Amino acid sequence: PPIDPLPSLSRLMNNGVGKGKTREDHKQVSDQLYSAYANGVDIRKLVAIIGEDALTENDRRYLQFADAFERFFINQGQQNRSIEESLQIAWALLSMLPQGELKRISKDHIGKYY
Amino acid sequence: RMALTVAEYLAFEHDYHVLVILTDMTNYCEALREIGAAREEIPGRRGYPGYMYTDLATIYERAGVVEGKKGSVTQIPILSMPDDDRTHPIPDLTGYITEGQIQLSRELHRKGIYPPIDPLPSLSRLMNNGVGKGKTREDHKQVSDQLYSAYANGVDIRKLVAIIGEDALTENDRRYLQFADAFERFFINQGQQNRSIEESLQIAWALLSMLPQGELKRISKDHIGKYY
Amino acid sequence: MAVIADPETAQGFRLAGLEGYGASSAEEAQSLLETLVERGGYALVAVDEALLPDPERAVERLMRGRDLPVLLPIAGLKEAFQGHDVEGYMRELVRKTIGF
Amino acid sequence: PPGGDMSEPVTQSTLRIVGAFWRLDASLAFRRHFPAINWNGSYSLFTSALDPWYRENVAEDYPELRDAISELLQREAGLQEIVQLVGPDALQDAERLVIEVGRIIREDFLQQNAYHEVDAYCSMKKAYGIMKMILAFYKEAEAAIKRGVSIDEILQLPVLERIGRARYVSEEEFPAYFEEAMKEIQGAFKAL
Amino acid sequence: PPGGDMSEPVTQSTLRIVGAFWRLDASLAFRRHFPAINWNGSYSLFTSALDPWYRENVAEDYPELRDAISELLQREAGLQEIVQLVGPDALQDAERLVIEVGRIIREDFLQQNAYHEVDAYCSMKKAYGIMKMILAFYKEAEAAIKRGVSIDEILQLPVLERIGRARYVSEEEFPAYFEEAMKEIQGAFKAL
Amino acid sequence: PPGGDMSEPVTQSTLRIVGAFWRLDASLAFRRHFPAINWNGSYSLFTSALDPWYRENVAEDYPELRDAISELLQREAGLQEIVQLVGPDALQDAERLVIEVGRIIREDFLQQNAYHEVDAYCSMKKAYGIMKMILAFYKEAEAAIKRGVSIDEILQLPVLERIGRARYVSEEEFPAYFEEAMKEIQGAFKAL
Amino acid sequence: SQVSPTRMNLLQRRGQLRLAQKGVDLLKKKRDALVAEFFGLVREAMEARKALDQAAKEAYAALLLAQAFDGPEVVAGAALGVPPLEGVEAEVENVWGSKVPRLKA
Repeated sequence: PPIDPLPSLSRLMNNGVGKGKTREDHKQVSDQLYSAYANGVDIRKLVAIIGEDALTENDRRYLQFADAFERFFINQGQQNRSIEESLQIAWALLSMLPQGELKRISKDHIGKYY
Repeated sequence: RMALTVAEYLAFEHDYHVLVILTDMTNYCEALREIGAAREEIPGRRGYPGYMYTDLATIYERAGVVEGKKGSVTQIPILSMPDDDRTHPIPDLTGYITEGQIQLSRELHRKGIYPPIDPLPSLSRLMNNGVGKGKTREDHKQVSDQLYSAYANGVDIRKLVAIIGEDALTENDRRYLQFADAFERFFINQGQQNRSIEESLQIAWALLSMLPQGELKRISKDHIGKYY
Repeated sequence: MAVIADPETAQGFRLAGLEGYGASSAEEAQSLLETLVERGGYALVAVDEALLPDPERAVERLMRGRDLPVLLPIAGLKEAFQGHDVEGYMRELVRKTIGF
Repeated sequence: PPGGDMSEPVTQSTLRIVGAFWRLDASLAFRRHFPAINWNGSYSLFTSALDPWYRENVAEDYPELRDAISELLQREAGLQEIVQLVGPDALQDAERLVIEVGRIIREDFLQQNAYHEVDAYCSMKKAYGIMKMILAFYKEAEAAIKRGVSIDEILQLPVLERIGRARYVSEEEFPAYFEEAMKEIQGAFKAL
Repeated sequence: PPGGDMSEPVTQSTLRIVGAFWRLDASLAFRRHFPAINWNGSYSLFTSALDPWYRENVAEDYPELRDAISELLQREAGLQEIVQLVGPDALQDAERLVIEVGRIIREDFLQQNAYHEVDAYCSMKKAYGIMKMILAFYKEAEAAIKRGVSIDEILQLPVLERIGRARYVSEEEFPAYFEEAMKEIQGAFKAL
Repeated sequence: PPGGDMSEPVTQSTLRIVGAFWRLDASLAFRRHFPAINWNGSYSLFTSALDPWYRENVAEDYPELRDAISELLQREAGLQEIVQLVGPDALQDAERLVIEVGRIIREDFLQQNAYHEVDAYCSMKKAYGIMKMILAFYKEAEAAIKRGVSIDEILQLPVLERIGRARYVSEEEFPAYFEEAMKEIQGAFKAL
Repeated sequence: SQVSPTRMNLLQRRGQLRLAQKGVDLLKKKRDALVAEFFGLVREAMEARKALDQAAKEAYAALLLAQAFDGPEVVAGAALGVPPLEGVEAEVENVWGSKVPRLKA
């Protein structure tokens, strides 16, 4: 789907399901991926002015991250997915970011999966 | 309407090539507006009438060379439309109606160039449509196509320079802007000076030599040498 | 090259391996400086901190841009001088970057 | 649009919810594009149902290459904006890559004339052909930069001009013409 | 305009007529330089209709001198642009030339004091007069700065002040001060 | 509003009738603190007329505090932007001291809960004391850089932590907690 | 003279705000990077400068009244003068903040 998560935001996500009904990690892993993506759609218009070779290590990872996000996460066409398989994708993409760049989840969540 | 019936009479039925020239088609539109709202009928063309169409149809569509007649009614509308809006009723319908158009602006009227024709925003729809071919010379055929994208390269980058830098222009784009100031000055200042079909093309090609081969792809091998 | 310095310290830059054409002839060495960079037939031109031109605009307007540098700071004398650390740092902060 | 707005009921209900929606600008068409289209702001709704025939009849990479050309055309738009913001004060190898390519694409592939039968005509093979030439120029360019080939010289290959003389080529001549020209790209790239 | 633009119907109608126009702007008016007139905002068709009665009564060099002030401020429009994008101190000498010719065309010639009566009077003699003052300065400064002088030094020279006498000089004691100062322009600036 | 325009009836009508906008911003909300009131984008026209009665009924120096202390945040807003791009490290102690005091007001005083019972319900006799101490710390901190004191030392003081513990207590413990907290500040810049 | 139309212009001017605000956002952190590193080079610069300025001059100034007739001798044994036309090694480099050339002596 064309759905961009950035203009979007549900006003109710805590008044729907809770912990243990969508896995407990879902909550903070949602505000991880928000900030991780968003950062990268701004350095795509800096990918060849200044480049990504003249840019920090941290920001270089935050590029590639965005690209793989459209490919694997947003898009899947007509394939099905569960809460658990979507949180799976998430972890893998987030392993690439160090623990030092994981600060939008709990200590519990980092030690839950990388 | 009245005037055009005395056109019909003398071009068609007494075989003479009559030029009709209509001016102040904004003073027309003042009077059109009056009947627009003071009569029963309601506005429907963003605060002007909706029977406006017919009022600008009956006027313009009479004109045309008829096949069996030697003579013709060649109409030249001269607008005077409020400001430089293009949503204004007048240029609205007029655009659509006519095939091939000419514009004047204020780019070349601050330079002292009379006439101040500008074809960069202007458009043309007959220039390889029974014209540029036929008993109309083919020696300006490829010239028209060339002049377009060439004149463009010009005008546009005059704007792009004041953003990118303040004097920034690359090896290539330097040439673009070089052909702007020149073409416009010489060519578009006519006024009391008449140029024949031949006199045009000569001069035109010599400003075109400012761009090396590769932007001059549209002109053919013949054309280049033709008017060397 | 040319190094533009004090007469006595200009002396030691005219030695082989280096090429100098120094000496003071003014308080900002304008007399020499201008004439010399005008050609730009030296690989490097350098102006010391025992002179250094208070109007840098003067030079730029005459040489008319240069792809080689000009006015590199050299101390220009020895007296145990090393105030050219903090001085150059502030030289930078006053005309560009953040304030104080 | 009577008032000059492309946002009105009657455009939405049945003139933009159809198979294809297109647009025109005024200095766009004047350069040499007759008729002209907006590269971005124009879409087709139907395109997922036109994929069967194009796969089987033309080639099994005709639907792949046609999305692949459209990608490049609309990705240049990425940089377009910044050009009009404060400009490039830094030209890199990855900069002018998308930019020049895309240029050639708008110069020869969207400047067509409808008054000339050499600038357009109904023929599979012309569409197929032209789009394969551009694919070639593109392909090699990405591996030009890596080696140490300045984009400046990329302009100054005569083969860009060979693709710039495919929009005048005689219809009948095109097959043999195309085959001789595919070889020149790959030779004037890998050599230099 | 009740609305503050000329797009209003009541103001578009007053622009269906022809002949002469004038444009008064809010921004010039603040500086207490009335009349406020824009060279980019008006036209007249009584320029060439009045040219007979100019070179018959006024002077022969009046159809000539009027053109010779216009060019000045023509180039000022074009260059004003450039000025606000990057200062003219970065630009070359001859750019800044006509800019400060321009100063005096406002400081002492767009300020016609309705509270000083030697500016409340104006006539052809005060016209033609100050037109030759300005003329001098233009042709001298253009040659002066091709001898390596900068417009910086010339602002300090007495020549700048001198052209400024147009509101410190009378109407009906004017032919005493006209010719007087006129000479010093071509005299005492090519000595300096 | 969904966005609100000042040329929408709803906005330009209300704007006048009420005396206060107690604006919260989105940036401030993501930070998960209530009060989230964006001070630069808030105003209340009341304040003026409320100073008499405040010190009448409430306490002596209470108005004197509120108006005075607001300035911290003011003289921080324009300061942080891009001037302190990596913190201050190339900057003077003048400018350093603002963000040392800046730290305590925005991480202790601006923040408060609404889901902890120790600081969801506050009252005057609590808030007043909080607010006094943070004035008195600007008053001994700015005096520190005239004595020769670095911010390194300031960043290790138990006082900063005591400000955080004065809201991790309630209004009942406030008297005892006020004794200890207050006198601690005075003896924590007389150590420096 | 030149006044804006309403119906045609509307759609351009709404996307004008989209284009501008986002563009300028990232334009902001574009130069910020480059100035942070710049402090690093200006400081480090002078390190070698204090060390080697004084130990150059050490001998120079102590060879002026023992030179002016041993000037000849010293210039002879040593390697002859650096070329006045590009004796230094000039490097060209395109970078943001316009195309500025560098060099090493």
